[PDB]
Amino acid sequence: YKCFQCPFTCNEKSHLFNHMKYGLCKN
Ligand SMILES: [Zn+2]
Repeated sequence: YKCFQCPFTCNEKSHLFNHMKYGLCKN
């Protein structure tokens, strides 16, 4: 997916959520 919080992308949203919820990059 796509993440503006920090240059990050993944195979699917489920990972974006995890990436957003993991606190790796908060906005
Ligand atoms: Zn991000």
